[PDB]
Amino acid sequence: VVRDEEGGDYTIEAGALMLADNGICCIDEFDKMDISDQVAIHEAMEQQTISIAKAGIHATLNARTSILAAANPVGGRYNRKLSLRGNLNMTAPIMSRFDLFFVILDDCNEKIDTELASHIVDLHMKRDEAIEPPFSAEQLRRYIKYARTFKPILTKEARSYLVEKYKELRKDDAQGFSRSSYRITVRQLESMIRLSEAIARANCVDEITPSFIAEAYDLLRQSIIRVDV
Amino acid sequence: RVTLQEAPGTVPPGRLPRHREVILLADLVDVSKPGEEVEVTGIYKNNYDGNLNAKNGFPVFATIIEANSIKRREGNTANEGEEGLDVFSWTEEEEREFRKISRDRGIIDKIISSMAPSIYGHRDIKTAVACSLFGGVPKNVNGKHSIRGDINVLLLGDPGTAKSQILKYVEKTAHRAVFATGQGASAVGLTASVRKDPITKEWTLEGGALVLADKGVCLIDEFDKMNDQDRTSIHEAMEQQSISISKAGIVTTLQARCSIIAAANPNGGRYNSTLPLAQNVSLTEPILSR
Amino acid sequence: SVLAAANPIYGRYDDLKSPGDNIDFQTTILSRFDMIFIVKDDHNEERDISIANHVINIHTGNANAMQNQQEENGSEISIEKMKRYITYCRLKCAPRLSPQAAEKLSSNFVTIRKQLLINELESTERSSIPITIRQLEAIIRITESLAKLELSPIAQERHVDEAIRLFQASTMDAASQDPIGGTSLSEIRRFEQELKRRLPIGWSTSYQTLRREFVDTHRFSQLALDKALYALEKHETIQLRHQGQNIYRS
Amino acid sequence: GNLDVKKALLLLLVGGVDKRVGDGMKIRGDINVCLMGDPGVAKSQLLKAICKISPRGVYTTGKGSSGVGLTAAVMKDPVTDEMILEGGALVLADNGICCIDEFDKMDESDRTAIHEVMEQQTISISKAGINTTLNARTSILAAANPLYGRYNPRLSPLDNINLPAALLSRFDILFLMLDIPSRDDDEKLAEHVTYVHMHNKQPDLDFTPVEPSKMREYIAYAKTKRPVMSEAVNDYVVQAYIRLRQDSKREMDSKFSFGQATPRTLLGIIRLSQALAKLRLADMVDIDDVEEALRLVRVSKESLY
Amino acid sequence: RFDLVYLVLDKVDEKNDRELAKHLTNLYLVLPVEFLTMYISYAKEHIHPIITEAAKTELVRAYVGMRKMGDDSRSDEKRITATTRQLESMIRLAEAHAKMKLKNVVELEDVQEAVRLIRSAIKDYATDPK
Amino acid sequence: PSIYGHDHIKKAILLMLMGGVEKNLENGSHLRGDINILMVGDPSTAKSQLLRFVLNTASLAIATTGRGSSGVGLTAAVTTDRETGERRLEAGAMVLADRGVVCIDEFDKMTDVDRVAIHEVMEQQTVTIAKAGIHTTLNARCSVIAAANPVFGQYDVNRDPHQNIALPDSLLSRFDLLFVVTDDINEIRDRSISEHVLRTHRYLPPGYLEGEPVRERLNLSLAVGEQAGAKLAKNKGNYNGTEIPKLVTIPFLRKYVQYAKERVIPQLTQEAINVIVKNYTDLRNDDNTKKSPITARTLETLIRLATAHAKVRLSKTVNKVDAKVAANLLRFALLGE
DNA sequence: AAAAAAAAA
Ligand SMILES: Nc1ncnc2c1ncn2[C@@H]1O[C@H](COP(=O)(O)OP(=O)(O)OP(=O)(O)O)[C@@H](O)[C@H]1O
Ligand SMILES: Nc1ncnc2c1ncn2[C@@H]1O[C@H](COP(=O)(O)OP(=O)(O)OP(=O)(O)O)[C@@H](O)[C@H]1O
Ligand SMILES: Nc1ncnc2c1ncn2[C@@H]1O[C@H](COP(=O)(O)OP(=O)(O)OP(=O)(O)O)[C@@H](O)[C@H]1O
Ligand SMILES: [Mg+2]
Ligand SMILES: [Mg+2]
Repeated sequence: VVRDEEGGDYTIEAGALMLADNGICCIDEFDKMDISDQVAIHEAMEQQTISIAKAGIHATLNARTSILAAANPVGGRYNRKLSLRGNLNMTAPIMSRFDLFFVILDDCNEKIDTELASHIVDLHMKRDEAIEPPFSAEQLRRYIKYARTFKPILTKEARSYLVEKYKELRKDDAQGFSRSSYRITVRQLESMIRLSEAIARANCVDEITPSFIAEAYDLLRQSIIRVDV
Repeated sequence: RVTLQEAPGTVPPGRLPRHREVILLADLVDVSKPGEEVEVTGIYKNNYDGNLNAKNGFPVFATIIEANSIKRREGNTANEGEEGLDVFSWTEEEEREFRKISRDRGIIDKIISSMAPSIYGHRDIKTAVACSLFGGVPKNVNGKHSIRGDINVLLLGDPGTAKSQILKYVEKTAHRAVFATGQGASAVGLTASVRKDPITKEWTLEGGALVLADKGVCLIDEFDKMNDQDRTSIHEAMEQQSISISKAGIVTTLQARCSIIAAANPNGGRYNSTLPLAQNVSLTEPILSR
Repeated sequence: SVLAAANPIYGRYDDLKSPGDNIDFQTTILSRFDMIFIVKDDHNEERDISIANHVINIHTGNANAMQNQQEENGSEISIEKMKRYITYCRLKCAPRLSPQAAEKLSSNFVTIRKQLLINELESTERSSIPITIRQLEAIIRITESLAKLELSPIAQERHVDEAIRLFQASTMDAASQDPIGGTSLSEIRRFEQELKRRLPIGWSTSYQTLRREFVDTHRFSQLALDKALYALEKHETIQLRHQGQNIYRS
Repeated sequence: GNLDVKKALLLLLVGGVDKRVGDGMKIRGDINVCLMGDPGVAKSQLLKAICKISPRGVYTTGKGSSGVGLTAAVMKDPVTDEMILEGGALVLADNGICCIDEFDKMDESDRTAIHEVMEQQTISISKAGINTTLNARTSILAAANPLYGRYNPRLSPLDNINLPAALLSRFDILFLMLDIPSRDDDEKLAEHVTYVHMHNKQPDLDFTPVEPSKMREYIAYAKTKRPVMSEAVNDYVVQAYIRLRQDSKREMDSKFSFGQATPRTLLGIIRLSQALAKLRLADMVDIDDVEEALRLVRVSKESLY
Repeated sequence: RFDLVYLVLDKVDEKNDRELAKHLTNLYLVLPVEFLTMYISYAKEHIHPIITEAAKTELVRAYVGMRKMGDDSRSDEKRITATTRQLESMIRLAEAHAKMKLKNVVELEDVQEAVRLIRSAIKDYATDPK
Repeated sequence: PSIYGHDHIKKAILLMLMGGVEKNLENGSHLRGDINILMVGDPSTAKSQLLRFVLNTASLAIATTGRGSSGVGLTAAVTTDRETGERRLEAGAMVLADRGVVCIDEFDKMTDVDRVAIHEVMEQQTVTIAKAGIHTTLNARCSVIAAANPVFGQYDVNRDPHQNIALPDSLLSRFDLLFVVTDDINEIRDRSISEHVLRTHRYLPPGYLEGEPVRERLNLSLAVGEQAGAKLAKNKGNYNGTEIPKLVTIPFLRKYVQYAKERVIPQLTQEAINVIVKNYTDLRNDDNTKKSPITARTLETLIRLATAHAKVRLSKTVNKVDAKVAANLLRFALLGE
C-alpha cells in the first residue's frame, strides 16, 4: 500500500504474484525471502487469494497462479547424508505447499563434463539454430491449446486404486519414526488427483486409467526416494 | 452524492482505477457506507461543464449516475442461490416454514450436520462455529452494568486440517464478515484510524476493519504469527465491545459488537500431546481467557 | 485525578518470580501514584461458590428486583444523588489537620521508612516500589479526603486511623510483600535436621531457649527467625500457640 | 603555547605545490590537516581566530543550517521561484578555507560531500539534469573528538575519529592535543588566562613584533613570490620514503598503529617541503625544508604515546 | 557471477618501493589519439569473428585439465573449481581476442591467452591453506 | 523557606540570579558572563519546586518542559501576516527570555534532535536562522537551568557518573555546576523533615476561616496605581519568630538584586588571582576520584563566581574571601563537603 | 511553513 504524503491516494501496488494471474510465476533464489513474504506465500498458494487490511483500506485480491521456484542448499552443495529438511532452510508448512520436487547434482566424472562442454560449444558456433527437437514450437503450442480444452473424469477402478494408493503411502511413511517424519496429508491425495488429470489431458483422453494413477504415485514416491538418498 | 471507484478484484493488475459520481435521491440516503463494495443499478446521463471544457480544449461533457437500486456485495461473493436486492430477507411464507421446521425433534443435530457439508468429521468444530455465529444475548443491568453477549472461538491444530475452509464457509454464510490474515493487518487497520481530509483539511475518523464487523463476525487467519503490537489492539473489541480513540484532539468512543474467530498453528508445526497448553503456544493468559 | 488499570508481565503475577521483574514501570512514574493495589486470584472454592452464586443471581432475571429493595430500605442511594452530594461537598468543605494528627503522621512515616530500610538491607537490592515524601503528602491528602466526607472543618484521629489502615493495606499488599523473594541454604538444611533430632512430635520448647542455644552456636539470631516463620508457614509439623513462646510441633 | 599547531597553520596559509605537472596529472596545493583533542583545549577558539584572520575562511558544522551543504544559496530565492541552481556545489569551495567543528557530528550527506571534495575533485551531483560542477579546490580544517571525549591507554586507532580510515588517510597532517595534568604547565596557563582577564584587554605579557594585519599583508606577499621545485632533493625524499616504509614494516607493533603505508604520505611530505620553501624562502627549495617537514610529521605522530 | 576478478597486494619491499619512488619522482619532475576510439568502433560493428573447430579440442582439453586439478589422491571430494562459468569466460575472452587485430577466425594463441589470463587470477585466489 | 536543606543549592541560585559581568574585547571577541546550573537526582527531592520558585522570584523567566517543546519552534518561526500578506519571523522560547533565565524540566526526556538548538545557543549566545529567504542573527544571552533524572529509576552511588546520566559529555561540559541529590534514609532526618512538612500543611490564609476552601478575588481597586526610614515595616523581614537568625521578605530581595545588577560592576585584583590559581592547581593535581572531569573552563567558572560574589556584597573590588567561598562552593559541588 | 499520524526498513 502506497499513499502520497498528505495525499488522498491510499492505493495498492501489484506484486509479481498479482501480475502473474492466470499464468506462471518464476521466482529465482527462494532462500532469502523475508518474513512477511515468507508467511504471505503459503496463504497465496493454497487459498489462491491475498487479503490485506492497512490504514483504512481493505481488499481481497485474486492471485490464481502456478508457481515454479529454484533454490540452493545451505552450505552450497547438497549433502547426500542428510535429507531435504536438513539441507534446506525452508519451513515445514512451505514444503507441504509444493506438489513436486527435483534435485539435480553435478559431479567430477570425466565422461559427463566432456559431453556437456561439447554440446555447449556445438550450440554456440556450429548449429546455433540447428537443434533437433521432435516437434516445433508452434506445433507444441497448438497441441497444448488443444489439450487444455479437455476435462477428464474418474472411474470406479480409478477411485479404488487411488484410495488404496493413498492408504499405502500414509501407512509406509508413518512406519519410520514418530515426531520426526510428517510429510503426507490430504494435499498429497489432491496432488495425485491433479497430476492424474494433467496426464490424462496430455494424452487427450476424457477418462482416467489406473496406469496414470500408478505413474503419479511413482512420481510422488520418488519424491520421497530422493529425500532418503 | 458519493464517489465510486473500481473494485480492486476486477481491475487489471498494475493499472489505475476509474472514478465516477453517484447521486442518491430519497429513501437511498445513508444506505451505502465508506469502504463497502456495492453494485448500483442506475441511469446514465450527461451534463455540460465549463472548466472541464476549458482544460481539455474540446467540447467534452461530464457524466454522472443517478442510482435506482443498490445491492451490497461485501464478503458474500456467492451470488447464485437466489436473486434480489438482498438475500437475507424473508417473505411471510418463509417465516411460516421457519416456524414449521423449528419445532421438530433434534433440530440442533440437523443444523450442526448441515454446516460445511463437504468437510468430513470435526463435529466439535461445527458445533462451536454454530454456537459462535448464532451468538447470545447482551445484558444491561439497570443501565449501569454491561454483559457481553457474543462468543469467541479459537482454533488450533496440525496442518492439513481444513481450518481455512471452515473460515471461508463462515465468511460465506455470515451477514457481516471481514477477513484479515497474518501480518497483512496492522493494529490501526483493525480498529478505527484518524486521517486528515485532503479537501477540508482537518482530522477525521476512518472506519476500521472491526467497525465493519458490527453485528457480525471478524475472521483472522494465521493468528499466531501476527505481531504482538498488531495483536494487543483487539482486547477491548473482544471484551469491552467498544473502541476508544484519543488522538489529534479527538476524544470519541466507538461501539463494536463483533465475534472473533481465529486460527493458528502450534510451536514446531505440530501439537505435542505430552505437553501442557502453556508450552504449546506463546500466547498468554490475558488473550487466552477471552 | 488519574485512575489507571494495568497488568503485570507474564499475565498472572507469578508470585514465585521475583517482584522486581513482574512490573516494568520505572521508579519515577510509580512515585506519583500513591495507592497501588495488586489484585490476585485465589482458589478456596468457598469464595468461588459465593462469586458463582452472585453472578448467577445478577443475571438480569433476578437482580432487577433485589437492587430495587436496596433503594426501598435505604441501604444505598442512586447515582445522580451521589453526584449532587459529591459536587456539593467539593464546593463547600475543605478540612484541616490537628497537632496530634501531625504527630501520629510523623511517627507512622518514620516507622514505615525504617521498615523499608530493613527490607532493603535484607534483600540487598533496590525496592521496586519506593517510599518518599510524596507518600507522606498522600497520607495527609487521604486523611483530608476522609474528613471531607462528613463536612467536618477539622480532621481528627478517627479519620487518620482509617487512612493509615488503607495505606497499610496498599503498602503491605504491594511493596513489602515477600521482600525475600523466595550463608545460603546450607544452614537451612542444618537447622531442620536439629529440630527433628532434638524435638519430637507432640512436645514443645521455649522460643528463648532455642534462640539462646542457636546464637551460642554459629546459627546466630537473624538466621533462626526467618526459617522459624518459614517452617511455621509450611505448617506441616510446626505450630505456634500461647503468644510467641510455645513452639508446638504438630 | 601550542607552537606546532600555529606553525602548521602558517604553512597551511601559503599552500603546497600546485599548478599541475607534466602530462596533466592532478596535484592540489591545498593542505588538508585535522586537529584531534579532548573538549576544553580551545581548538575551536584557534579555528575562529584562523577563520577571522583568513579572508577566505568559512565555518560550517553538522546541520543547524540546511542551505550550507550539498546545495547552493540561491535555491527557490527569486520572487518568481525561477529555481536558479548550480546543482552540486559547496560554500565558496574555490580557493576557500573550510573550517569545521565537531567533525564527527555531521550526517551522511555532508560526509559524502567531503568524500566528493577529496583531492580537488569536482562536485558532480545532479538532480534535474544540471551538471554545472563547482571546481572545488579548498583546504580542509577539521576539529573533532573521540565520542568518549577522552584518550585511552588501549589501542589508539580504536579512538581515531570514529570515521572511515579512507578519509583519515587522505589528510596530510594529523595532530593530537592530549590534556595531561601537570603543575608546571597548568600554572603558567592559569596565570596567563587570569592576567588576560585582569587587564580586560590583551596583555603586555605577550611579546609579538608582528600584527594581524601585518601578517595579513605578508601572507599574500609570500604567496606572490611562488618558488618552484628543485631536483637535487629527489634522492633524499626517496630514502626518506624508504625509511617511512621501514616504519610501516613495524606498524603491526600496534598501540599506536597510525604509522601505516601510503604514497599520499610521500606526496604530502613533498607538498610540505614546497610550503616550507614558499613561506619565507625565495625561488629555492632547500633540504632543510624536507628535514623540517619530517620533524613536523614525527612530532605529529609523537603526541600519540 | 563476475567474469573475472583481480587482486592487488601492496607489500613493503626495498626493490619495488625504490622502483615506485624513482618512477613517481621522474613523473613529478607511443600514446595514440581518438584513433583508439574509432578503431574500437570499427572492431565492434564491422568485425564479427567466430571460433573454429580446431580451438574446440583445446577448450575441451583445458576444461578437463582444470577438472583434473580439482581432485587428488584422497577421497575428500575437493572443491569443484572447474565450472561452466569458466567455459563461458574462455569462449568470450577468446572471441574478444579475435575481435582485436581485425581477424575473422580464431587461432590457438587466443585460447592459450584466455586460459593463461583466467588461471593467473585463479592462482592468486587461494587462501592460507594450500 | 519551605524547602528543607539544599543550602548550597540556594546559595548557587542566589549567585546565578545576579551573576558576573560580561567581558568583551576588540580582539578576544566575546566572553560568557552568566552561570548555568544543572541538577540530577532521584525522584521526589524538590527540584521542580525549587525551579518553580526561581521562576516566580526572577525578574524575567520563561517556563519550558522537554517533552512539550520542539527546537525548530523554540528559537524562531516563520508565519504570514494577515494584514500585509508577507512572512515575518516570530521570536522563540528563549529569544523572549533574552537577558533572562530559562528553566527546563524533563531535560533528559527531551528529544535528542532538539538538543542541538541548545548546542547552538549555549555555545555563543546567538541563534542564526536561515530559512525561506530570511538571514538574520538573533541575540539570546539567557542563562539556562535544567533538572533531569538519571537513566535508572534511582541514582546508583556505586556506578560511574557518566553511565548514570543520559546526556552526552559535550553539553555537560558547558554547565558550570553539577549537583547530585539523593534521599538517604535516616530516622533523624526523616523525623525532622516530617515535622517540617506537617508544619507547612497546617497553614491558614490571613483573615480567612478554615471551614471553607480558597475562593477567587477581583482585581485591585485602582486600574492605575503609583515617615521615611523610621518604620522598618517590611525592611527587617522577620514576619514570624521561629529562629534567632534574621530573614527578609521577597520584594526587598527583588529590590536588592535589581539595585545590584545595575549600580555595581566590580573589578578583580591580584590577591584573589593568587587564591584562584593556587586552588585550581591543587584541585587539578590532587589525583583522587571525582564526579566530573575538570579543564580550563572550570577556572573561568571560578572567575565568574568570584565576580558574582564581588557583586553580592556591593563592592567595586574582589576580595580574597570571595575566592575562598567560590573555591569552597566548587569543592562541595564536585567532591562533597 | 510547521505539527502529528502511519507503514516499512
Ligand atoms: N475432512 C477433511 N479434513 C481435512 N481436510 C479436508 C477434508 N476433506 C477435504 N479436505 C481438504 O483438505 C485441504 C486442506 O486445506 P488447507 O490447506 O486450506 O487447510 P489448513 O491446513 O487448515 O490450512 P492453513 O495452512 O491455512 O492452516 C483442502 O484442500 C480440503 O479440500
Ligand atoms: N590553552 C588555552 N589558553 C587559553 N584559553 C584556553 C586554553 N584552552 C582552553 N581555553 C579556553 O577554552 C574556551 C574555548 O575552548 P573550547 O571549549 O571551545 O574548546 P574545544 O576543545 O573545541 O571544545 P568543545 O568541542 O567542547 O567546544 C575559551 O574560554 C578559552 O579561554
Ligand atoms: N526538603 C523538602 N522540603 C519540603 N518539601 C519537600 C522537600 N523535598 C521534597 N519535598 C516535597 O516533595 C514533593 C515532590 O515535588 P516535586 O515533584 O516538585 O519534586 P522533584 O524532586 O522535583 O520531583 P521529580 O523528579 O519527580 O520532578 C513536593 O510536594 C515537595 O513539597
Ligand atoms: Mg570545540
Ligand atoms: Mg518534581
